[PDB]
Amino acid sequence: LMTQIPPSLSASLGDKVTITCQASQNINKYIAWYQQKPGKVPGLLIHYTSTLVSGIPSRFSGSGSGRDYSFSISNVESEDIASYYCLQYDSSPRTFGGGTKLELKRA
Amino acid sequence: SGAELAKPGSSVKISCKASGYTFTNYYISWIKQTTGQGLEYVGYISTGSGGTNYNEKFKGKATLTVDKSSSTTFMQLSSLTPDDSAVYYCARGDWNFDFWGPGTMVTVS
Repeated sequence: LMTQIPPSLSASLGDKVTITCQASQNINKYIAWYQQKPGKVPGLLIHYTSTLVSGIPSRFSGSGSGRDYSFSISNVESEDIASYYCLQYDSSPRTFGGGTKLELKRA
Repeated sequence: SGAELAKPGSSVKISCKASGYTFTNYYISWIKQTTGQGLEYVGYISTGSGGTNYNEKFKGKATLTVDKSSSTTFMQLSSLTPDDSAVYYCARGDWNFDFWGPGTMVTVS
């Protein structure tokens, strides 16, 4: 299964952010990261831990070992608001993390 | 499609029309998102061999299936509970679901 922390993530434009997940068995780098922009279906960002699926800008990167995996956004831009979800594919059935809502800190 | 309002215990068959791709090169999987935004895995079918798997949550009530010929994925929900209320997606599955469903809201009340 999966645990995602933190739940909310206030961040300023330009800032970096990190969202992590932890599994119950070692999942061998088979985890993926989804962005569900508000009012839309989720979309893929990274699969196999760190492999960026095409179209995703390189400000997103993934990493992780054993049971902990992290998504990092180096320079947060406006379009990156919404809820992120990790998901493992180490063993069926595929299980998703509870989600981390990224909100843009503004004036 | 196939969604809508249904009274607890009712049944419903969700569809999912795929295009662009070679249908049988990829597994389709049913994932839902509840009103409180939580995502859940509903089921997994391998369309070429017929094989279906599920969490306990819907075990014995939902039945995933497909038609490699007509390019259709199906979800047949039976004995619906209030907790099945949610948006239902499918998604073409190689190592992930990289596309592709726009949703379809089922509401059990």
